[PDB]
Amino acid sequence: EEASSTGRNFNVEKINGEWHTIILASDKREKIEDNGNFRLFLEQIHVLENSLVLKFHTVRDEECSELSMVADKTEKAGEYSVTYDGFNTFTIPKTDYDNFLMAHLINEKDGETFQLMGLYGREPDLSSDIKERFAQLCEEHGILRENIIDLSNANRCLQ
Repeated sequence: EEASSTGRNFNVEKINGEWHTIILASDKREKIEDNGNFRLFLEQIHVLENSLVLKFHTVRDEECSELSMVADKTEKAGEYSVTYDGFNTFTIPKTDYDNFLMAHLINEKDGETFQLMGLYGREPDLSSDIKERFAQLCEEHGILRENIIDLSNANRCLQ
């Protein structure tokens, strides 16, 4: 089963649990490159009534640091907002709950705006068919293919 958070059949409770960052993409590549504030490895999603708790790890020189975020429902359906390196709003254009989840985020940091697309998997990797579907979605949002970073084999953190 597939659905979008903005759609009518979304079941947010179903995205609860462990996840992994598979691919990140942004129209501002630096944001997702080494040490970029958005090169975040998602590990867990806790579903609350009007919010989402996102648990990540950031990587700086083969060393992880746990980072938490609280995403609150905005006034738009299936949309969440969180303050982090600016003002962020995101939706989940597509997920099948038990395998992949695609998130689309828009960040505003007084002045400039940038888009981020994220592909997450219940397992540390996803099929090529899914990664391609994600790639096509990135393109529809104006994100160049060369700005899509596959972090599947990013065996980060193990100094």
